Amino acid sequence: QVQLVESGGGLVQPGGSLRLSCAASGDFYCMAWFRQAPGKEREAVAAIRSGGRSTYYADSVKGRFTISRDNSKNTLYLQMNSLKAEDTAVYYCAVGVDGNCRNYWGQGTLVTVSS
Amino acid sequence: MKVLQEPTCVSDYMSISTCEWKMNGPTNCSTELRLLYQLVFLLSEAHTCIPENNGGAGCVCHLLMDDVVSADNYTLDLWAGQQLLWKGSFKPSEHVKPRAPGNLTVHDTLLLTWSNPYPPDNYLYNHLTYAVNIWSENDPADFRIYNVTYLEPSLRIAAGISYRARVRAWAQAYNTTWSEWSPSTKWH
Ligand SMILES: *[C@@H]1O[C@H](CO)[C@@H](O[C@@H]2O[C@H](CO)[C@@H](O)[C@H](O)[C@H]2NC(C)=O)[C@H](O)[C@H]1NC(C)=O
Ligand SMILES: *[C@@H]1O[C@H](CO)[C@@H](O)[C@H](O)[C@H]1NC(C)=O
Repeated sequence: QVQLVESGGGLVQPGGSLRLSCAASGDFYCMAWFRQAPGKEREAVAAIRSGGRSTYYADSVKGRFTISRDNSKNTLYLQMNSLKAEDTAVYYCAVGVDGNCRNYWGQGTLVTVSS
Repeated sequence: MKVLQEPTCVSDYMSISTCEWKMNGPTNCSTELRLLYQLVFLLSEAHTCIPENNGGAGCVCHLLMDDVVSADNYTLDLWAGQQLLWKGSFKPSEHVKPRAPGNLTVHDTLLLTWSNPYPPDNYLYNHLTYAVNIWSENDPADFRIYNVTYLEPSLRIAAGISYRARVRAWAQAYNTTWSEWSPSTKWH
């Protein structure tokens, strides 16, 4: 069983930047992030292939956010710039081996784009 | 108007998954038949293949897989304007059909050489097993098959007659369909 522990969230001034980090004990085929806001269900913000070489972002975040993972130890990243106030949510990093990266989730970390 | 033969596809396992099917009666697949293929992720994107007419009543398609691995799975939706005719799945990794070798020429010992149909990072490059057919152009009865698998796609032999040669390969570990034989070069 694979734990997932996010980090790097917190308060960000809008128009600024914010780099998210979520470590996984092992590597995975599917890796994606999921933003979930007050009353708003968790939406797929950014995804990444098995062998990578193909990034998938939500229309609300395309060209804005970037998803990645480091070498050796694998850690899902959700790099974010120009964060809009309506992005305020607990983003969850989730992993998978088929279809949707829904093998694990490991809770998440709250992103609050201040006023 | 109705696909009699369920569609079937093989994948070159780098970029192209070629498909074909058969309807009942003549159909210009390009004018109307719409094939919609998408992979299986979360922000999946829509790709539409423009089909063609292989026979009077049958059709052919060519999906474009930018980079494909062992855990890829496509949703193949054949449309008729606004009438769905067929829905299915496709796994490019079980039905692999490699590319044809090329650049085949000839250089005591006699030298044959060709290109690997794929770059080294591609998985098929590591367990490819070339097979080269040498048949005499003057003597059609004279023919020989040469098994190759060296990373350098070439062959050496040193057996008055005039012979031809053509090579086909296939990735062994992936259980692929024998690729198309390379163009047939000629010499003495
Ligand atoms: C060279 O390749 C040919 C394939 O064309 C091999 O011939 C096959 O051999 C297997 C057994 O090894 C048979 O089951 C097949 O029926 C044969 N097919 C044909 C078309 O001959 C041949 O054995 C290979 N030779 C070497 C030395 O590798
Ligand atoms: C993936 O392949 C499985 C196994 O056949 C199938 O159940 C599933 O529907 C496929 N995914 C699609 C068609 O999106």
